[PDB]
Amino acid sequence: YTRVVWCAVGPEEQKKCQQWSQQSGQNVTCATASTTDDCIVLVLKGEADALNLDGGYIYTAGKCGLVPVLAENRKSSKHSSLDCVLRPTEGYLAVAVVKKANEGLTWNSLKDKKSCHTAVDRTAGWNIPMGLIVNQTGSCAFDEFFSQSCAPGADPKSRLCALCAGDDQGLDKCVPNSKEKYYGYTGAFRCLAEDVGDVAFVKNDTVWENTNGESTADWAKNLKREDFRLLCLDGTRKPVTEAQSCHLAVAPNHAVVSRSDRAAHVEQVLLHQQALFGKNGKNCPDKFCLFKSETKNLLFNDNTECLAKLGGRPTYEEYLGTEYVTAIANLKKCSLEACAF
Ligand SMILES: *[C@@H]1O[C@H](CO)[C@@H](O[C@@H]2O[C@H](CO)[C@@H](O[C@H]3O[C@H](CO)[C@@H](O[C@@H]4O[C@H](CO)[C@@H](O[C@H]5O[C@H](CO)[C@@H](O[C@@H]6O[C@H](CO)[C@@H](O)[C@H](O)[C@@H]6O)[C@H](O)[C@@H]5O)[C@H](O)[C@@H]4O)[C@H](O)[C@@H]3O)[C@H](O)[C@H]2NC(C)=O)[C@H](O)[C@H]1NC(C)=O
Ligand SMILES: *[C@@H]1O[C@H](CO)[C@@H](O[C@@H]2O[C@H](CO)[C@@H](O[C@@H]3O[C@H](CO[C@@H]4O[C@H](CO)[C@@H](O)[C@H](O)[C@@H]4O)[C@@H](O[C@H]4O[C@H](CO)[C@@H](O)[C@H](O)[C@@H]4O)[C@H](O)[C@@H]3O)[C@H](O)[C@H]2NC(C)=O)[C@H](O)[C@H]1NC(C)=O
Ligand SMILES: *[C@@H]1O[C@H](CO)[C@@H](O[C@@H]2O[C@H](CO)[C@@H](O)[C@H](O)[C@H]2NC(C)=O)[C@H](O)[C@H]1NC(C)=O
Ligand SMILES: C[C@@H]1O[C@@H](O)[C@H](O)[C@H](O)[C@H]1O
Ligand SMILES: [Fe+3]
Ligand SMILES: [Zn+2]
Ligand SMILES: [Zn+2]
Repeated sequence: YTRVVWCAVGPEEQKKCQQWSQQSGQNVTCATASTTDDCIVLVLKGEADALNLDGGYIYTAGKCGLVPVLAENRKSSKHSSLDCVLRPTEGYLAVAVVKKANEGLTWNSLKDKKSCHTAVDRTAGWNIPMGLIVNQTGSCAFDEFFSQSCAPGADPKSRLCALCAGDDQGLDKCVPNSKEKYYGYTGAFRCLAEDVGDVAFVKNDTVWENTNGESTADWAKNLKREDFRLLCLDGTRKPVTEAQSCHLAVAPNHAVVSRSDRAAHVEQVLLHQQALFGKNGKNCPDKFCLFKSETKNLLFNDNTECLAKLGGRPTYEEYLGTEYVTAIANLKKCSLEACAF
């Protein structure tokens, strides 16, 4: 009744979820699926209650009647007066990132280069950059723009998966879960850093979190911010310090979603879980921390300070905003109102 079933995507989220479940005295239990879409289907059936979604997936889920419940909020320099839970969310910066050493690569010379995407259907990794590229090219053949990519969730035999690596054993090439080596923000940035691709479509925060000693992960140990450049829409290249003047869009924060009839109960439970396991929680450093997973963004983004109440009790369309929503609608007309399942 007052027990919430979390949906985990893939085996590593399942493991973190199992630890959370144990620590919460089974106030939270876990269902697992191989993809985010499969998790949304579990929620629709009533077999799971909730999961934290990227903006692009909130759009999929919303068309099926799921609703935003609480949003990730990270640290801000403005609005510092208000408590984290009550503070408005700011949104993250979607950016395109290249190596400094790859000279003369600009936004206007991306055609036939190698790209690294978080996953198909995601905001910074897919919807924003491909929407821009479709508009600019006047063509829906975005699968022929780049010579080779890693875009988890695309056909494994296509060029959109050519650069994906799969797991330790080479299995699960291009699956949109953290088994794929180049999945997610961190995976797409790794694909760039290892020089598999020429450009990575990620958010501003990923670059900072994985450079200048901020990670310690073996591939990121020695990465320096100065070795990277952002691509701006005016054809220039800028240091990573200038993302406020050199980004592709501001994205709505990742948010917990649930079935409408469950929303109120999911919200109550999660507010109490973060008091126990969130940033300054009673049990975090000691027993368990909800918002940590060694740079791997499992369940929630590691930079999350708290989950925030929404206010204006927004629908999915209001939460995402009219800007972003019409961008996805236009791109989706390349690949009609209804749930996708
Ligand atoms: C791209 O992504 C990166 C990564 O996410 C991001 O950089 C991070 O941004 C955070 C800032 O928003 C960084 O700050 C945090 O970490 C520092 C560690 O050094 C901590 O140190 C202090 O924290 C205190 C308390 O919060 C700060 O004091 C606050 O209060 C004062 C009141 O006087 C205010 O200062 C003012 O700030 C304004 C606006 O910036 C400035 O113009 C004024 O001149 C004035 O000085 C302000 O409210 C302060 O926050 C104190 O100043 C220190 O910050 C904190 O805990 C802090 O929260 C975080 O470290 C960054 N991460 C990393 C890894 O580098 C980028 O911002 C992002 N870029 C874009 C464009 O979004
Ligand atoms: C790829 O290209 C496509 C096609 O161009 C883009 O889709 C278009 O995006 C436009 C920008 O979002 C969009 O423009 C319209 O803008 C109006 C006005 O926006 C207003 O903002 C005001 C803030 O000052 C605010 O006061 C207003 O309330 C309002 O929000 C929006 O309203 C119009 O629509 C009404 C339709 O009946 C009309 O009555 C009214 O007078 C306005 O004209 C409107 O919703 C819309 O956002 C445009 O509609 C989109 N075009 C098409 C054909 O769909 C994508 O964004 C591009 N992709 C990317 C990633 O950039
Ligand atoms: C699991 O959830 C329960 C229910 O919310 C928590 O126990 C409740 O504690 C509150 C006050 O803190 C009481 O008002 C309720 O009576 C309790 N519920 C019942 C029926 O036991 C409990 O703290 C949670 N446990 C953990 C570790 O998260
Ligand atoms: C936290 C939440 O975030 C967005 O939905 C809006 O900016 C809104 O104003 C705020 O309440
Ligand atoms: Fe995202
Ligand atoms: Zn902007
Ligand atoms: Zn409303």
